[PDB]
Amino acid sequence: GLNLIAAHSHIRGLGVDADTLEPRPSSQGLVGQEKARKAAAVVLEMIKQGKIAGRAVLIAGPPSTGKTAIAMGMAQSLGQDVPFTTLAASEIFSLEMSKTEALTQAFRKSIGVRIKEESEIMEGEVVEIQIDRSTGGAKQGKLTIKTTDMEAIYDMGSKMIDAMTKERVMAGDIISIDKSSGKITKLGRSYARSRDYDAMGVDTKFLQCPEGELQKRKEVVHTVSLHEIDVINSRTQGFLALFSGDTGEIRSEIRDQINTKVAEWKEEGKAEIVPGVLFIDEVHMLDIECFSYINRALESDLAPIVIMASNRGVSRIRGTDYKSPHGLPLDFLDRVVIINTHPYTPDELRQILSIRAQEEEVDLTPDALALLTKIGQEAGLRYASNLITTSQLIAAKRRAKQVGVEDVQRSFKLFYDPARSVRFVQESEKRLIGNDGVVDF
Amino acid sequence: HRTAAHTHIKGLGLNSSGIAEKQAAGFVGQCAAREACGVVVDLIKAHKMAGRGVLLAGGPGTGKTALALAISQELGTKIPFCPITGSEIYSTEVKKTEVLMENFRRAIGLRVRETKDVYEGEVTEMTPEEAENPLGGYGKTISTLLIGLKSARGQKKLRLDPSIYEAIQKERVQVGDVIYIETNTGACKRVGRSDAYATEFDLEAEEYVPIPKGEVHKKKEIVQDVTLHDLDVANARPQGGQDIISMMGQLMKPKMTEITDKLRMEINKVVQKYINQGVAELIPGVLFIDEAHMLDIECFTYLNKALESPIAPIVVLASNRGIATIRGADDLKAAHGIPPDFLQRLLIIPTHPYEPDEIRRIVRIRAQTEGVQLTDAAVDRVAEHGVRISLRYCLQLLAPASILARVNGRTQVDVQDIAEAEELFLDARRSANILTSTGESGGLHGFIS
Amino acid sequence: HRTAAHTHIKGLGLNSSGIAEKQAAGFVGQCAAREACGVVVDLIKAHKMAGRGVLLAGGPGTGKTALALAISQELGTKIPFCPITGSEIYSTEVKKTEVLMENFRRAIGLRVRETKDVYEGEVTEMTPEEASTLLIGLKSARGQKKLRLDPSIYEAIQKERVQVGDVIYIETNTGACKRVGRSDAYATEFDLEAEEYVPIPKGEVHKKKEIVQDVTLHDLDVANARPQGGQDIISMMGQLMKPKMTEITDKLRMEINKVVQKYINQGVAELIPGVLFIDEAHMLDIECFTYLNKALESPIAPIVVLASNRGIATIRGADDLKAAHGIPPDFLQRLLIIPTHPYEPDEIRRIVRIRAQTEGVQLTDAAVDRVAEHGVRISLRYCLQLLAPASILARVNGRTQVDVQDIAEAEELFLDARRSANILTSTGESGGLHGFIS
Amino acid sequence: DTSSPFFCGHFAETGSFLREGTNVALGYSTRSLVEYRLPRLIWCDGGRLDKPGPGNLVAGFRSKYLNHMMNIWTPENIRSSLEGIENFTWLRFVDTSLQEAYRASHTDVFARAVDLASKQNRLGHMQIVYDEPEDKKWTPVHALFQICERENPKAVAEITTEGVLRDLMNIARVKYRELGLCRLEKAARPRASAPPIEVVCDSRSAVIERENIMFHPAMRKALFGPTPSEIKEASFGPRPVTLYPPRALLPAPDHDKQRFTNITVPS
Ligand SMILES: Nc1ncnc2c1ncn2[C@@H]1O[C@H](COP(=O)(O)OP(=O)(O)O)[C@@H](O)[C@H]1O
Ligand SMILES: Nc1ncnc2c1ncn2[C@@H]1O[C@H](COP(=O)(O)OP(=O)(O)O)[C@@H](O)[C@H]1O
Ligand SMILES: Nc1ncnc2c1ncn2[C@@H]1O[C@H](COP(=O)(O)OP(=O)(O)O)[C@@H](O)[C@H]1O
Repeated sequence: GLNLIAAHSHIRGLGVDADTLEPRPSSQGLVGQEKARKAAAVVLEMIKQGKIAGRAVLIAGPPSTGKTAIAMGMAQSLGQDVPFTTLAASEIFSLEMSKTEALTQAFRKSIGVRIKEESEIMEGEVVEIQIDRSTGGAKQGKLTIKTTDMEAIYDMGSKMIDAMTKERVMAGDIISIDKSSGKITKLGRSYARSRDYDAMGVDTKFLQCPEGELQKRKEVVHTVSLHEIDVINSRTQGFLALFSGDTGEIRSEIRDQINTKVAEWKEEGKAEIVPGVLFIDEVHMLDIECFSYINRALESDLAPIVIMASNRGVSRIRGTDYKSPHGLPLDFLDRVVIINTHPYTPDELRQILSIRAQEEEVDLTPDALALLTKIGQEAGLRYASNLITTSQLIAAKRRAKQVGVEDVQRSFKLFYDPARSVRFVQESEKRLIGNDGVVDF
Repeated sequence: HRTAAHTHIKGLGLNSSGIAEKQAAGFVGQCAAREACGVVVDLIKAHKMAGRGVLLAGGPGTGKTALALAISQELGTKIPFCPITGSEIYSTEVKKTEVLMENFRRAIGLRVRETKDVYEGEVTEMTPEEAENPLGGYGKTISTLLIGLKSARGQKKLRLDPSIYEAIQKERVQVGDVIYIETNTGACKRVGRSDAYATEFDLEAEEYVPIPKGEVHKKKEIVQDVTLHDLDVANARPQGGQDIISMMGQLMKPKMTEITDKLRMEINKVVQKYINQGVAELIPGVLFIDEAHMLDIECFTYLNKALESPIAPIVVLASNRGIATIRGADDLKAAHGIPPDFLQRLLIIPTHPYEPDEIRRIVRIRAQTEGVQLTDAAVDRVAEHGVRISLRYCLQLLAPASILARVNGRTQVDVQDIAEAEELFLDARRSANILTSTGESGGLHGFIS
Repeated sequence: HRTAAHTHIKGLGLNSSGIAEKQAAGFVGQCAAREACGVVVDLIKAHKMAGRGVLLAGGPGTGKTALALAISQELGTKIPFCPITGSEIYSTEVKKTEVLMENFRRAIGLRVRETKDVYEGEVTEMTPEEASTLLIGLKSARGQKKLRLDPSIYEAIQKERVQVGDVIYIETNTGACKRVGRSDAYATEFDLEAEEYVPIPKGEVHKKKEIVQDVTLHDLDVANARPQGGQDIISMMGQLMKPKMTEITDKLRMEINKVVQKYINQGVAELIPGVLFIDEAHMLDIECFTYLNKALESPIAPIVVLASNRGIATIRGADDLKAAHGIPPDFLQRLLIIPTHPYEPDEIRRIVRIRAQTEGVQLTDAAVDRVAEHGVRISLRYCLQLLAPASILARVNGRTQVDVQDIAEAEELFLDARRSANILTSTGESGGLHGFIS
Repeated sequence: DTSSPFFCGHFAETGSFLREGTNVALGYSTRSLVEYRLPRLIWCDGGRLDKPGPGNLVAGFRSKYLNHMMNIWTPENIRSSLEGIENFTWLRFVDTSLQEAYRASHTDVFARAVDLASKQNRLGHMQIVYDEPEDKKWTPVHALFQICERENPKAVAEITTEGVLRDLMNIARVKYRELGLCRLEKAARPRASAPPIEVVCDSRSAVIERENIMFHPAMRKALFGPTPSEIKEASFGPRPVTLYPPRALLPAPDHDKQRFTNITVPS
């Protein structure tokens, strides 16, 4: 259920030590890359510090050398505390709004405000409800509830009886009367009144009575970004915009006033600022109009740390015509700090394929693993990592248990690696449409 | 009952051991593509898939989309299959990555049980009961009702909110109208005058239905097939309930909007809450992007993050291009139009051209599919045109050659009818030859160059 | 207190006679540019300015925007300062010669002094006097107090749900009211009512405080064009009815100048002319240097500090002319151009020391020379971005101060752009399976 | 076999049939399973730039001195600029007043449409009555610049004996009715419905703001019509009195069998 095995469902953190920053070679999924993972550990430990601006670290390297892997490791090694925001750099070129403002919203989404305030809630099974609607109305009524320990009677206001017939609280429900507002979230049904429920399904879950006292205070901790507050303070009822994207050009005085009130909340001790992480995946897909704004959005106090990944070598910059390293302008490459990765040695290829095999729970003979490492030496990680999933199913065709050489050699036979596909294009020129000609036999 | 271009295809025609047997269930030959498509189909029907790339290479006229209809008829009806093109996503309301994600979440299905709570009655006494209304401009407001519903076995006399009264009021429910109040939204569709007030001397053309039998407070469970994009559109533009946002939001014109990341994650958590209650079943599907070389580089950049998701359907790309230039940046050439970075995700399936006997078998299958019977010399003539000219040109010389046959009182198509239809209806190559030869100079009897 | 790229900039660091002094207020060297920016700050404070343009030359790595943040902290919080990049002028809802005027109208400031008379307290009675005027007794923890209400502020109380003993917050001047909650003396009337039970305030009932507060003229333009915020409830649809930026015509601005000059002649408000800092002015194309050449000639226009780092480049939007700085010579004659020269090797060490004692990272004198070596041989933006990671490599290995070894490790963990270009070209030689894709 | 589209929200299930016998009360319990949890500092206290509570000390000053003092639509700030080349020169000639413009430049598009809903048109009738060659095309001087309001072929068309031009001005409705696109059964429908997303903020002020914006009874009154008690006190009085919904401003639904819902009845 919504945990289908993706291409990065085996990474459970960055995997490095947190005491001497040593990249131990096989832990939490990330296996083999040493120097880049130590530099990512240093960057990760200066994100959680908070006493640095929005800086820019560029994960440069060849294709399929573990850059999104390092980014997903840093995403998993923070939890749901410091806001990590992914950004493939083609979500910016929108039509609902401009392009620089679409970039500004992605900067504002990664600066959380974390505030902690209390509520007063009530657990418990309702023993019975009596409502004096006799022509009468919702005027007075009695509510007898209990936990395993407590038991109590309350009298109800009119704007609570109008909330009891709103949720239809029965005799046996497990409700949570939030006292400061009045909403009722029925946590379930009590088991002991299983006879007393007729208009339910045949298969219906039942809980037990809540344990402990019946009137307790919760210290809930909320964390919302500055883009949240910007979209909330933009219309009459405007938070729906951040669930439907219908926000437009937000005027800059609203963002300036919210940048003032967050500082006034911090100095009064009512709030706390958490700088997040913004991962601009495929940063070479930005034109120079983006870099002339990222060069100045990484200057203010309220700026998240930007981590970004580039594949291209000496390539052209979009918008302009002149080439540059990594597809980035040089006045912006002065800002960034570059981590270079390396291709993988064959034993590291073998154990990455071993981790990808143990993630999908596919049994492999060591001869088939040697053949698969031999394929991955010549066709990359993605092809062999797909041959695993293909070979399990081909072994399941003929009712086998373990995959072998006779199934990896079928998966290598049917599904071409891209080198043989380029050879197929080069040796089938006259029928494939190059630019002009179609020849039919 | 219309023979389209793809009607004889009824599946891949595979054995029990997954080996493609040629000339079975519509196809002719094409072994190494249909076995790989069978592997893709059993990859779909095993649910260990969270984004896999399957490319269908091969020149035009070799059956790339015949394999796609074979897959879509091999999976079944109850598995989602979204076929699009590469030119369809260039919209004018939203960015094209929004159209990509809307197709990705069209290609994921969900089967949910629901328990509707209808109040199915005949309205007996309808009387409003307004509340106090001091000086605030708008004046009085109706706040409480006493609507009495009367079913066949046991009546009921119930009390309503203002909003459910407005749901009644925008339906024009008089005394005598049977309704059923849907207490999930609040909606209430009038069905008609009850048959106790029936009169044949009538003019309103009302639909007289009898009193609904059973209890007035029914409760019924149904099964629904809802994709995740349906939930995205439902939570994006609200059209359920009886408030003002969900009522003035169905009078406006509907616009495709940009459903953001937060709604697409919150609906994922809501669906996981459905699955943990033992109610809904998830069934992922296929996004078939035909003509993938029309996508520019800003789409192959975003397909990486669209496939890195923990829930993502399998993508089947079709691209009939050789070494070509990518649409986005015109300075890097690559195979198929696919960029050289995105191409490594793909499990590339080739597709090879045909043979002078496989063309004869395809012509025979297409002739017995459309309903045109003919002689073997005519089959050899059409196969000769298939070898010389094209594959999907010689198939189209069967539809005039039937009609001309019916001109000459015949039933079967002989050599003369195809020898006349090859002269009335021309191909592209001889038309370009006539174009180059006759169109020597521009002028009165020339062509605009 | 978190470190940005310009935390150590406090001011220009000038004398009393307007002469810059070396290593003052965060700057190191850069004499003539700080003297010229001091003259610019005095011109802004002199109020004899209706549109002046100031361009800042000098390449990347030099201190152009440090001068701008020095000006912004030299003026103070009073005079408005609007920093915008060039690329922000492009929208999909308005033309790009209107976002410039929106920035000009965000630059000018209008200061109003108010004496807000706030009323916190519990309602004692709700007595309609005439048959109209309704008295309200506001009980505090120091004493109740009668209060006569207008018959229009009572229709703002009454829209809020205030009945008997709700504590309220009446603004006397602006007539703004908020229901804080139900008082805790009436808490246990019933037993499960749903209100926010708050205690009675243990202060005055009549708190008199004064507030100085600014309004930009663009907020006047928006608030006079379209209804904003308060009664704009149809904006919850979103599609066509949202507050889309609209083309504010010249007639509306020409009348708002009349109204603001009317409220200045009564001595109510004060006028303060601001600064518009347009950074990276090459992104401004030729369809905006035409409109600036008109819009700076208004008698109301603020000073514009432009920043540009390019040499003889191509003006955007018109590819068949080259000009210095990316600025057309039709417009370049208006500007006062200030140079910004590079840094000597004996003026980089002091920047390293100031940037080190800003972040708290203390280090020995044998490592300051190595960071200055990387500052001379590579760049200035790169050498200052090794003081913060190396400290992370200092407290992990059981140390407190940064030695030579941590920076020798950080130069290998954190490669710059130049050595990455050398690895990208020479080491990444063949374009194949394990090569870069140019 | 009746049916309905799928519903995404969170209603309240009825417990049993044998408990709530005869006199029961339905409650509008429709809420969205998609929630959005805000604290009581941002949604209530001082996070909104419009709510004029303490801590948000700007929002009272800014409201008054941008909507009522330094405003170019207040009648004092129009009365000084109405005498020549100045900006509200034209206001004398459009059929408005100072109070008309001041109400038109502060309400919504909605409330301004409700104010248009109780204005009887008369400049179309001038072309019917005052239509002589001797009469030299008389227009009132306080409605002089409303030229397109005055010369309109529709007003002359609605008076003629043969309806040869009334059968051309709304032929779209006649073609839409004669094709049977109102009696045709609705083939398609959305596969899921949902209530709008609400804020789970746990103050009483949040519930008050939700039931005053999301419901907002002034628009409901102006949309659905007047109370029958209001109709009785307006139709049994001694003098004619007006109504704030002068008629039910609900638009007529253009599909007769299935109006404003998605519920499907078999047939
Ligand atoms: N250190 C590693 N440990 C485990 N798996 C890895 C590692 N590096 C790369 N991979 C695998 O290799 C594949 C390619 O990595 P990815 O970062 O997506 O390539 P790219 O950098 O081109 O995006 C990923 O699916 C990932 O699972
Ligand atoms: N193996 C096959 N068996 C029968 N018909 C085929 C086969 N391959 C291709 N065709 C025919 O070729 C025609 C066009 O095929 P199509 O898939 O549209 O070509 P493309 O791959 O260029 O899209 C179809 O009408 C189909 O009937
Ligand atoms: N006089 C100075 N004293 C200290 N630091 C300086 C000085 N001049 C420049 N800097 C440094 O230069 C960096 C800013 O460069 P910047 O002016 O933004 O270049 P550009 O304007 O070309 O983008 C800051 O990190 C700042 O520390």
